[PDB]
Amino acid sequence: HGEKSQAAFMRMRTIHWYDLSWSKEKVKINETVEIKGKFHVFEGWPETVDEPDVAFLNVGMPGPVFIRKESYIGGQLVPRSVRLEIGKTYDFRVVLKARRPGDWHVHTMMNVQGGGPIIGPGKWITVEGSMSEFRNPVTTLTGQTVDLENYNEGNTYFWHAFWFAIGVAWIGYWSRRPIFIPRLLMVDAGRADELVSATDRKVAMGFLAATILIVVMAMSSANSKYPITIPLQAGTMRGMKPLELPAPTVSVKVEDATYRVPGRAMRMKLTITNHGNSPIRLGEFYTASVRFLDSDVYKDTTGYPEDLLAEDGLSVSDNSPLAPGETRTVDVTASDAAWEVYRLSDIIYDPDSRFAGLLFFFDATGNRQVVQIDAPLIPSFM
Amino acid sequence: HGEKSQAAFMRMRTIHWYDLSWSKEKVKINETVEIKGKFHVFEGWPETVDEPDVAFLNVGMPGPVFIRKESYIGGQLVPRSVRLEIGKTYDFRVVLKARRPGDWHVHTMMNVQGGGPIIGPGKWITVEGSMSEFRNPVTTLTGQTVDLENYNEGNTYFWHAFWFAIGVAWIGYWSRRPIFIPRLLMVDAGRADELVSATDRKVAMGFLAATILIVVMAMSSANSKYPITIPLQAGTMRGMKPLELPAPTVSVKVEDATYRVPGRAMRMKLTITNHGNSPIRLGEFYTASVRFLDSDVYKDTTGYPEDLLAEDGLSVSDNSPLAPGETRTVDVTASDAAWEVYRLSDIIYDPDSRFAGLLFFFDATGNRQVVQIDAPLIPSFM
Amino acid sequence: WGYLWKTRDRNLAALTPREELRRNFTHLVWLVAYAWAIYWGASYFTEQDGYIITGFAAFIYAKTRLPFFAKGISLPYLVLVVGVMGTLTQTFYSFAQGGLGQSLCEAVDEGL
Amino acid sequence: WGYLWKTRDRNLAALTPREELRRNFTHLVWLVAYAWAIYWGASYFTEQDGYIITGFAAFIYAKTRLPFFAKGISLPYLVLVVGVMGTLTQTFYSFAQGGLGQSLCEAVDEGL
Amino acid sequence: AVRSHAEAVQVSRTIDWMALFVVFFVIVGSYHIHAMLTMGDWDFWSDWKDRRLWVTVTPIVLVTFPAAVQSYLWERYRLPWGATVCVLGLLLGEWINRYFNFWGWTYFPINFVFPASLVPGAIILDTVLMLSGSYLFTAIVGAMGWGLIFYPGNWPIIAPLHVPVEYNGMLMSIADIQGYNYVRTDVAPVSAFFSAFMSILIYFMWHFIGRWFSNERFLQ
Ligand SMILES: [Cu+]
Ligand SMILES: [Cu+]
Ligand SMILES: [Cu+]
Ligand SMILES: [Cu+]
Ligand SMILES: [Cu+]
Ligand SMILES: [Cu+]
Ligand SMILES: [Cu+]
Ligand SMILES: [Cu+]
Ligand SMILES: [Cu+]
Ligand SMILES: [Cu+]
Repeated sequence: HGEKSQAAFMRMRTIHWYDLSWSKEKVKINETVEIKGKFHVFEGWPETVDEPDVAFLNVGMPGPVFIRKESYIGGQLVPRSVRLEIGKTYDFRVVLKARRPGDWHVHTMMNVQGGGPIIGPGKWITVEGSMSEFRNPVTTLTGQTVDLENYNEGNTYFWHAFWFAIGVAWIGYWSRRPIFIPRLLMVDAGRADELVSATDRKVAMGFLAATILIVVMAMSSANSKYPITIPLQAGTMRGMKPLELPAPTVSVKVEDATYRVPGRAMRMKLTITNHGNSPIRLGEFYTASVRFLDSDVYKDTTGYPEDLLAEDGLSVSDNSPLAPGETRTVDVTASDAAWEVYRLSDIIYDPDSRFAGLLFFFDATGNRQVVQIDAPLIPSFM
Repeated sequence: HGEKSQAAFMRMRTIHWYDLSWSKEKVKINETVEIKGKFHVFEGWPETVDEPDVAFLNVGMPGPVFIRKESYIGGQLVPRSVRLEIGKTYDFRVVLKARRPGDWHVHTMMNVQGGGPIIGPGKWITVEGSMSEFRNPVTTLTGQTVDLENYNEGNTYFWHAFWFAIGVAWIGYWSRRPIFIPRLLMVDAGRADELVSATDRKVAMGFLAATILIVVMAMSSANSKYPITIPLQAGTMRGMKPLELPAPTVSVKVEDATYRVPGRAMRMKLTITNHGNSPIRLGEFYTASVRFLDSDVYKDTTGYPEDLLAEDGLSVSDNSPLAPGETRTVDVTASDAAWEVYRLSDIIYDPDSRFAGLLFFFDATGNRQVVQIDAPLIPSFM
Repeated sequence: WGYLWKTRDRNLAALTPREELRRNFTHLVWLVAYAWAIYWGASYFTEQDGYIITGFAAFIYAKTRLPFFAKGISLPYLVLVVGVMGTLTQTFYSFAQGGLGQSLCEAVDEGL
Repeated sequence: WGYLWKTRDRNLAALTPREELRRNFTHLVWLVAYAWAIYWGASYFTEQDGYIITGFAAFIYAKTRLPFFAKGISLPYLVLVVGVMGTLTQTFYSFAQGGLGQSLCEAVDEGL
Repeated sequence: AVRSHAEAVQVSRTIDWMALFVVFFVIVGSYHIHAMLTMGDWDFWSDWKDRRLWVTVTPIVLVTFPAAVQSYLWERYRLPWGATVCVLGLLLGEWINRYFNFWGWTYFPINFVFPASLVPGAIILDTVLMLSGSYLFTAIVGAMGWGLIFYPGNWPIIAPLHVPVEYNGMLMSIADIQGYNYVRTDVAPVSAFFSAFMSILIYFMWHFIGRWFSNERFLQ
């Protein structure tokens, strides 16, 4: 939720989430679900989004219905912000632990500092159980196992209720006398200096004494009960390891890409050149969380979200195998209701009518090439 | 001086100064000392220090007790700011000329524009002589040899004493009459316009005439005595030549690094893999100006500062030679008083408890690999 | 605002002090309702994201039904409704017109 | 500040002009010392990095020992001590109370 | 306006319960908007309650409405609780928001989304203004004690969340694991002294701002 109101050219041209997995789609309380995958940072990053020099790998969910146990970019734990490089592919893994029962729409997202959230595809995951059984144990370096669901809760309640009671006693010492307008009349008509007794000054210096005294004795007792404390640990971790990929043996050039206004399909003319050693076929076009597949070439077996999966949404006009060294110009239609549901047709309202995406080519064996395409997208009305 | 109050994680994770030399440790007046070495700019540069796009290679000293004759990054003279790249190793040389007698603690440092000074290791250098014998000759392009210790000094003294005398004469023309309160009484009680004579207006227009006239004739005389002048020469020099190094044939992975609170040692678990063609041994760990050495592998012969040199501070649990292709997981202790003296134990107060450093591996011949390690540093209390 | 505005008291120059105190209490109930709507509109629902009617009706009721406010537009009581301490000082001085301020100034020696 | 504050002159309404001029000169010596401490505390030792006592004691001495300053708290002479031209104008007008200003206004025809 | 004489104190006491409603619930909702708009989030999360930015910007920004309600009520009614009623209203209005919107609907735990403690600094401001009846002694001493007691007064709550944990190879505190798990979308005394020095200036400006809002003027 939240992705359909973002700009369609911003969704097409920031992050490409592919190879995504979900270890479970139905889970119990205190049980973990893992989300692995790869994300590519697009080379033509938009100027209206700030560059991902301070990015945070986040999870989209309606509040903590799962807790994030772990996050890894590469194979390295990332509890802080990271610096990602434009053009690089990274490998991520997020381990979540189920907290609230229901049916939740979980996204993988990236929070960029001057660009907000970049939301990936979301899966409905069902949590069964009751929230009372949720435990969040952690073990401190001082040798103590606490439960983070209720740790430091009675202490917080005590120290806020105490100071609220002291403030209410300070107001209520002065609100047992006539509050408004014997005193308004007493100040301007002379006697403003008999509205305050000497007993009132005794009580005020008692409050000022045993407020500072209570604060310093409470700080001393907190320092004695918790001798070992560290600061809050923050800082952007640069030095993320990009996924090192072989160069693709397929080169694709987009001649022109159009789309009907209104409609549910976009069109492309592609010049495809196989510089490999095996015949390729085009099996998938991924543009902005939506996967258009050719059924004769590729079938999805990772349980992708069905609202974002066009399992026969790719129509290639000549999808015979492409021999090595052979070049072919071909017409490719990407057609699904998710074009209109996820508001990719709302690129007509964007000040930059260009698209980006990934094409997936498959050999006769099953070896996959990932080609990154990018072109102007021209609307069609007449 | 000044380095022990900086943050320990900032000292570990900005610049690594190694291969440092000092040509002399005891010098006379008008004699030069050379400081050569290499510095590596760390890849995980902290976000609270600005990136070294405007850096200046400076010398730390208590005022000009030496004068900087020359500075070279690479082999190129750098009298201005430079642009350094993150991840690169550079070769520097600083030539100093001794000016004041005493015993001085000389550091090599880097002034980064939004991050202040990054101080390297400092050596005590003794200057013997008297400051009266110091000469600083330079030859101008107008064909004139001047001494910069006293050049333009009497001219500066003249032109400040002249204008101070003119200002004192302007105040003292008006301070020979009753200054305060015949005039305060004369202004409000009427006659404010007889406090100024016509002779006073004559003297004021004389001052206004022969102030502008003196200024323009002095500017004309300065332009006639110095016909050739240039602006001040400033500008950041990008295009520094990094030291091109071979890739290391040793790969080190830090499993976990801990340190006792309190204590004088840090610990490491390292998985070391020799991809070379000769057996290696670990001989040195450099972390933040402190060198922990293994006596059986490496001895220092460059005269490193003894407060920063742990000559037997590296304890490797298995420091037999590591055959090519062999992998070994090993426990490495870096223990010295300089951990506590130079306040590297004050990483417990830092909001980023991670360390960086360099390991040095030596073949049976003496060939040295420089591996750069970086890990989280976890305190130990119990 | 139509039912409040056109129903202004015409002979406001000669009002009973008791009926003026009744109208002062009604205007203070209006101001209490405006305070409750200021609390509900701001302190809860801006932080769920984390009284124009009631205030202009109270301004109309003070301008029409009440003396001490018919001296023209009140500046703090305009800032309060188009933007309260100056409003309450003026409201208290409005209360201190009939007897309560030459009667309450004789209860200060018997009832503080 | 204890030895200065509690030693205020009680009958300040009837003071001799000569003893008031003696106290005016003592207050001006206090202000000279405050100026010297302002110079030393600021113009030297902030630039080595490159008078609260004296000023509040002078404010106490002017408030207690001196007429023309017992009219209440002086605003420029408060800004001077908790932060001097208005201070010196007030100090000069304090000097111009006894005779010096109806006597000095007759020396303007013999001694300028 | 009243017939009897003991009725006159019966009437005004009733006004005492309706004006205390008109003060409070207007200086709750306007102090809460100011505190949310000027800070940002900045108080919603326990891993944002650090020693540098939180300790600086929280007592500087929040001395504004006490400084202007105190100058009204002490000058006008000799009522010395102008700061206490402001901090109690802000604390009540945001404790309701944490318990009924953060924990109540979003189910963030209340040990993660608790608010800061503000009552000792306001009692310092109030007792300093009442004992020394001047606003300049308040603006120096009480307004530096407002900003110097914020972190010592919040440390009995903040201190158990700063206990170090080795979490998956990294060093975190308990507040860092709280901010990491629960998914959303000598520095301390120097920061305390800078906040105490700037609170003097903010009190000095907002004293005169609340003086201008204390006016009782009429127009055309
Ligand atoms: Cu991409
Ligand atoms: Cu191929
Ligand atoms: Cu192939
Ligand atoms: Cu695929
Ligand atoms: Cu390095
Ligand atoms: Cu090797
Ligand atoms: Cu080797
Ligand atoms: Cu070495
Ligand atoms: Cu708030
Ligand atoms: Cu809030």
